[PDB]
Amino acid sequence: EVVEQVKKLFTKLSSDPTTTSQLVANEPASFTGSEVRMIDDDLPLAQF
Amino acid sequence: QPVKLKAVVYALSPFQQKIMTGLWKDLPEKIHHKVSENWISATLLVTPVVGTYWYAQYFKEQEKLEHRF
Repeated sequence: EVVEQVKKLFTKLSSDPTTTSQLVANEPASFTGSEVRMIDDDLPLAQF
Repeated sequence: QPVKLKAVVYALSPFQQKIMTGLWKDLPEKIHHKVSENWISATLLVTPVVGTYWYAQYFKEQEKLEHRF
């Protein structure tokens, strides 16, 4: 019954050829050793 | 007594940067800075030494020539 309603309602979808595996491949994610220190001596607790 | 500071500091890892090429980066501007700021200081250190030395050689030469028959 869930499959039948999905077939009935989800009809006007984009069907764009863009695929997620190609997106991550052309714009990969890499790690860079680095740090950001936001010094604020008015806060009672430090969080890192 | 501790200071109370508020600032944001971003730092990059030493293993992500070139270590040595910055020594010869914009070399001409470095020399320009060193001579521009310090030429008065170098003159106040070099002129008395060289001037007093030159006079002493000038004195000794003349005194050596007056005693010569």
